[PDB]
Amino acid sequence: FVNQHLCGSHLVEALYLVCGERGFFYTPKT
Amino acid sequence: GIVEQCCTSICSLYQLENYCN
Ligand SMILES: [Zn+2]
Repeated sequence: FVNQHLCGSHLVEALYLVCGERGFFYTPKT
Repeated sequence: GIVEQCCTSICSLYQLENYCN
């Protein structure tokens, strides 16, 4: 897997790819 | 949260998976 800073929409796309059917939560003010 | 770990800093595949349901 890439070793880079993942921000904004790229971070959301990375979670969609990694999590698959599980889905994910994106909560930036955490 | 995710921004601090994966955008400000760099995350491994394992750390990104902590945000899966
Ligand atoms: Zn971009």
